[PDB]
Amino acid sequence: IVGGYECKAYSQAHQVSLNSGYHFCGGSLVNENWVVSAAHCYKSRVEVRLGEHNIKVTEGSEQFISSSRVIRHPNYSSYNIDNDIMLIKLSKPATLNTYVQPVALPTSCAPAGTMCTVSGWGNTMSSTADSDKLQCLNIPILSYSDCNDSYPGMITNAMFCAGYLEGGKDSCQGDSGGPVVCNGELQGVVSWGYGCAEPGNPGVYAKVCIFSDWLTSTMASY
Ligand SMILES: [Ca+2]
Repeated sequence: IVGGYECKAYSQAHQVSLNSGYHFCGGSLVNENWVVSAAHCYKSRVEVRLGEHNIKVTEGSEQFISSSRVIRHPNYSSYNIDNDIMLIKLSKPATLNTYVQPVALPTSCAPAGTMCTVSGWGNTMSSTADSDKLQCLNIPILSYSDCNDSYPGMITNAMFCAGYLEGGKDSCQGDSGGPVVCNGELQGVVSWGYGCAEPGNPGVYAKVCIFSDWLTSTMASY
């Protein structure tokens, strides 16, 4: 997260860290057994770390759970980073408490101009912002017109742009797979962008509201 602020600890209780000996991507707890992330973050096995604030300090709030299953969207395309969404089944259910709470799936697609929250432990590009401490950022959803104007012909139905065309504030590498929360629902998944916080290159996010049938179907009947 570039140009952000340190989240109030545990204010994003759904936020998880994907760990393979080190933090490499974010994700969102959706219920006790499943985590939503980005398909481009795929690894056959990962450790999910819940209840984190400072990922390099033991706080007493953490839960470290290994994955039992990692499911990439069936139409994920790495060429164009289309359908950049994945499901992670926890080997054991998470414990819901004051530190760990699921985030709701969206019951509608949020329109352009909606202010959202993005968070993560990715690069901050700043000497005073510690990427070790969960970072928060307020970002508005951009129109499809602005999004495609910025990345001509690269924006599919499965994506939406959010951020600032002026640059300066953005999600970045290491934030990938993390949440975009709007009005208390999970609207997006950190997915891609050209650089981080560069003028004219806003962040691109997987559009969660078009995947609700696949998500619930996968979580329920398997
Ligand atoms: Ca910690």
